Amino acid sequence: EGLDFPEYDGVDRVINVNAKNYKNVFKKYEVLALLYHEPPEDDKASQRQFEMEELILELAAQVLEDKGVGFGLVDSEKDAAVAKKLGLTEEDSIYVFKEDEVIEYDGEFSADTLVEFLLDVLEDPVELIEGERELQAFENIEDEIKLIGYFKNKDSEHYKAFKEAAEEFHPYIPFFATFDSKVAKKLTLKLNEIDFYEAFMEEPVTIPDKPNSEEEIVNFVEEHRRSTLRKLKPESMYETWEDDMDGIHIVAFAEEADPDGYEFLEILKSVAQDNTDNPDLSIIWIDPDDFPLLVPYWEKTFDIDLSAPQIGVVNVTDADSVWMEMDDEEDLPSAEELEDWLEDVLEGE
Ligand SMILES: *[C@@H]1O[C@H](CO)[C@@H](O[C@@H]2O[C@H](CO)[C@@H](O)[C@H](O)[C@H]2NC(C)=O)[C@H](O)[C@H]1NC(C)=O
Ligand SMILES: [Ca+2]
Ligand SMILES: [Ca+2]
Ligand SMILES: [Ca+2]
Ligand SMILES: [Ca+2]
Ligand code: NA
Ligand code: NA
Repeated sequence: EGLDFPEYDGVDRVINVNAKNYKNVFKKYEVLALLYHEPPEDDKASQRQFEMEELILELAAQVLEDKGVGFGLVDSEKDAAVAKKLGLTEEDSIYVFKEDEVIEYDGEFSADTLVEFLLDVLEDPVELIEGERELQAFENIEDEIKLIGYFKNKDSEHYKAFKEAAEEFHPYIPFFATFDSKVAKKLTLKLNEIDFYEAFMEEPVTIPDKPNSEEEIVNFVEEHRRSTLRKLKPESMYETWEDDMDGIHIVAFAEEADPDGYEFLEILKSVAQDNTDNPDLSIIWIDPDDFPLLVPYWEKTFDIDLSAPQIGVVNVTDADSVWMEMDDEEDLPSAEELEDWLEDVLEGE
């Protein structure tokens, strides 16, 4: 007869954002998530799809109520003028506002993913490294791009530029700073130097021409936005998938928590490292564990067993694909064999 776990309470919290209330809504919340959607269609199916999306927002709204995150709906017809002023263009899409930044969310429309994302948005844009714990944590990041700069202190003109740049990419690309010469030494940073670490790469590339303006940093990050090996992540999956390489993606499935999946991931990292300067190569790593609801679809569509590592090439137009044969009674292919296979497949078609 104990206390129940928290449950969705069925109380409506998602705001109908309109001409009359939108200014007040913005004032009330530090972070605001707005779904820009189309007016109700006549067909039951469309209505049910919208009903689901709105309830997903309700769940997130309940979870994040105490943290001052607000959720709202902007109707492209009824609220056309609000959309105009706020720059809402993308049909049935989520926009996130924090102070003077808009984020055009391009990730999974699930309560889990949205809540984690908005919790990340709430955080300060630069992570400072002081302790050994924090430095170690920084060093252990590999599945995303990361930047680290060394500056005199928070009042350095060059640190402020770095923070402005950080805000432009927040919370997708973590920006770290240190003001401690001992930390800078371990990181091999000179004062005002910023090191850019491509995902899954051991060695950073230093942003040239320090000290760097906000624009120099932003330009550099944009030019280096696509890592040679990048992970499909729920928070960013649509942006990653839509960034195809001339109509195809090389896709690798590997369950990191599995011995074979782990070994395969290490091989993919070697392939990446050996081809890092090749701008025509990007491989998407998908860990099936991250996307339980898509595994049946992938297994059916690609005709593969996702309990084993896989690598293939996928046509983004129609999901046509080809997958490398690997005998699970022998060792996984070496990096050289993977590259050879990719060459064979990509030269022919
Ligand atoms: C990816 O798949 C699509 C088919 O869904 C291919 O597009 C077609 O290509 C053929 C020639 O092979 C054309 O005759 C059709 O008009 C195309 N249909 C379209 C564009 O919808 C496309 O070639 C494939 N990309 C590859 C193989 O790299
Ligand atoms: Ca509205
Ligand atoms: Ca250095
Ligand atoms: Ca400069
Ligand atoms: Ca690279
Ligand atoms: Na992040
Ligand atoms: Na295509």
